[PDB]
Amino acid sequence: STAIFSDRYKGQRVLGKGSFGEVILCKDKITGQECAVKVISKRQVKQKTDKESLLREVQLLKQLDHPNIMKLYEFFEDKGYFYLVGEVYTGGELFDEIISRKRFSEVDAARIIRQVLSGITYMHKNKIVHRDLKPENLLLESKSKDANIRIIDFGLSTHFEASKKMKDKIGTAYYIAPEVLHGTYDEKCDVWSTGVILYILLSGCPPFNGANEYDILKKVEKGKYTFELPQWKKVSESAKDLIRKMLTYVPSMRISARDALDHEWIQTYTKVPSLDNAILNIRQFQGTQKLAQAALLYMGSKLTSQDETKELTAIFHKMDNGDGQLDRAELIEGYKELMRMKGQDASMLDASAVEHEVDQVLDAVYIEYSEFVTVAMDRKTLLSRERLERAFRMFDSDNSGKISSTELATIFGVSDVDSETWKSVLSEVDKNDGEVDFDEFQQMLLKLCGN
Ligand SMILES: CC(C)(C)n1nc(Nc2cccc(Cl)c2)c2c(N)ncnc21
Ligand SMILES: [Ca+2]
Repeated sequence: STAIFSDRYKGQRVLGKGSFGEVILCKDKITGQECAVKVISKRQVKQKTDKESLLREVQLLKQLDHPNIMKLYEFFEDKGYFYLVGEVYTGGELFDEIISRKRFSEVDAARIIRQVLSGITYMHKNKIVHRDLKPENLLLESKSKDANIRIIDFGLSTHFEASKKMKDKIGTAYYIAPEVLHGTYDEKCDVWSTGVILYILLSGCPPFNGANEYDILKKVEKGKYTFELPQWKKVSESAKDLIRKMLTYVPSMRISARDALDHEWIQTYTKVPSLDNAILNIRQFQGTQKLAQAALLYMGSKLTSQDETKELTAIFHKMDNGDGQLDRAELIEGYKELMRMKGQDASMLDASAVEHEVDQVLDAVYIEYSEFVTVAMDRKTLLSRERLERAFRMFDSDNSGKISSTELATIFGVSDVDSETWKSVLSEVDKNDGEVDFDEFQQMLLKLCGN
């Protein structure tokens, strides 16, 4: 490949973490067009196919166009990374918008799922399967009332191997089709996933639920679920009929994405009481998923920070007369060497991004390099520490300031943290019971990652 990513685009801001890599807000250096770029590290992510298979799917994906599918513009590849450049959406995740509004009904759910099914139907006609369809992959085009839903990451699971790390697997077991767990699957796995999303939109509870990942997967694999919750009494029988056809265990007997669009419930509710119990259960579910995710990313960032702190200190030690002071030019070289040894960071695309990152640290801090490391490494974790407190405060819906032991079991259950391990961890931080405040919860996570 004779085309460089950094020569055409410049990083502006980090948008978040997606499947297989970080998503950066970028801008074309000539035309000024803003774009979302997913950076996939070749070291941290294995390819399921060859280079020729990936290049041909990317070429197809670039020519495809549907209003409920993300637009892919470009694709780049250097020695250690893949860069998927496409359209940026600012409306956020679909479930984050549902928890904000006070009224939600079957007319809203039908309008949501019709968009999702139009996108899936279109992508299935072009022989492209998602496999990992879940609410996080449903983004809203803009912060508007009539904001369309854009499905992201279509086709990536065919070419990139799924992560085994829980910080990347969180919230996926609820939506995965049984045939995907056993290896023989086709496009019908995306109808199952949509069916699960539809079940959560109308009730606020996953149909296959459990206290941990393996318990959820056991339920999925058995394939049995009920409509025995009181909230289903308020919902129509045609909605229940569609879910039954979408959550049909044998994929050949399961409804297609196309035939799901012609279903009576779609055509009737896109041409009625508000589900108030569903909104309260989606709000609770979203808060729980986001706090467990923030806890895992907080522990990861603390481990990444400890490794990078000690590695950067050794680089500045070898570069030092002995007094412990270094110049701006030396600090940039030592910082650039940290990326050459531990891979390029998603936030810093080129040498200019590193030069400005050192300038931002030196604004706060011949300068003491031990002081520079402390500040520079706290800026790498800033997003993970603040997101944890924000996620703890959002989860604490009644603003009591604490979370019960029952909520800790549910949070640590979704994080796959062993019950006996976290129960032993709270006794060391708080000896004398039943609940923890944010400081104690943060102290528990610090002890769970060797601190
Ligand atoms: C994960 C977040 C929500 C940050 N995200 N993911 C996004 N998905 C994405 C981006 C680039 C390439 C590819 Cl293959 C997917 C995405 C997007 N488009 N706009 C805005 N936020 C996006
Ligand atoms: Ca509380």
